[PDB]
Amino acid sequence: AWPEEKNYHQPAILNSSALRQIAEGTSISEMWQNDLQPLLIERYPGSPGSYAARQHIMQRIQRLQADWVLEIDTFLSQTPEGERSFSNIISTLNPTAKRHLVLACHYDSKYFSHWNNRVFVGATDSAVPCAMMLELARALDKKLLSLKTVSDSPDLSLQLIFFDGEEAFLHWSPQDSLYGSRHLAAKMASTPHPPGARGTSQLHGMDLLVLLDLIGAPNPTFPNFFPNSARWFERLQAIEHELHELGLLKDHSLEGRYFQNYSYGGVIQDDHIPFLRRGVPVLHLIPSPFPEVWHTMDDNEENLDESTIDNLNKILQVFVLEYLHL
Ligand SMILES: COc1ccc(NC(=S)NCCCn2ccnc2)cc1OC
Ligand SMILES: [Cl-]
Ligand SMILES: [Zn+2]
Repeated sequence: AWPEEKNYHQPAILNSSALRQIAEGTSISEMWQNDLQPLLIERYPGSPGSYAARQHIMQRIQRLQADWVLEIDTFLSQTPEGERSFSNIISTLNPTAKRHLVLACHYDSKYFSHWNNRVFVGATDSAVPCAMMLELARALDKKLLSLKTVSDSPDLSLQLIFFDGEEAFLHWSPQDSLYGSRHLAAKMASTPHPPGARGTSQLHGMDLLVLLDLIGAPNPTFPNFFPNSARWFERLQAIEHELHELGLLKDHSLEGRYFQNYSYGGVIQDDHIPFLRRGVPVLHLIPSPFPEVWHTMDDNEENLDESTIDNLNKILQVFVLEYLHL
């Protein structure tokens, strides 16, 4: 019955003083300089930047005190440009814990031939989501380090996934997109979890996949996409509302709130799809509408909004602590 524990799992909700501490514990300027700026480079698969992006994400995780276990899931696949190597980065606390909350984004940038003297760096898409995950790891390090301590009083921890090869090379289709995610979901589906078990796979182990994409533009609006994760999306609305009311958000009004009551009339393709189709519950933190700059050379650092990202960092960090009971 352990694979059903996720259906009954409740948050341990932070009080006001805890919320203030979380809000004070994250640094948007430190993220900007140390986590975000190095990723703002061309990083399509096999490019020098793909290698540098990968190294940057690993080193940043390595310096932290929490007991993160890193693994590079490297594979080859045919593409419209010929065979390419892809590498998902998986960073895991407590890898033998039966359950994990999983946060994810893609670290590859879409390939574009250079227009004027300009290159596409996918600032919202998804360098900012990567940086937010790294800042989350750093900001919560002391709290996460406590998961190293084994206790009677759930068998639940945290995993981060930075997918390679989310983007189409040429034209989005089932076969030219989601190379990293289709590979990893397939592997996890085939892999026993916990080790030695019968029946259960690493996908049963995924409580919830929180997939960040297209984050960093001002005034984003996120639909509540899926009934099976609606209660968790509702927690994000309430965290946002509470942080607002306590004066812990910046340049944020109730009218301009991010997390919306409405859903979306269509299906958005992204890295969650190969997990969702195999039954994993997904919280897809991608906005509708997409950033105005989407898939334009304008998806760049100048067009990011610092306050928005700092606000969303606070809300995500609170969510994660509440989910993990920390
Ligand atoms: C410009 O607005 C949109 C364009 C297309 C879609 N539909 C789909 S299926 N998009 C999949 C995007 C995959 N991806 C994510 C990041 N980089 C690429 C929805 C849009 O606004 C709701
Ligand atoms: Cl739209
Ligand atoms: Zn994209």
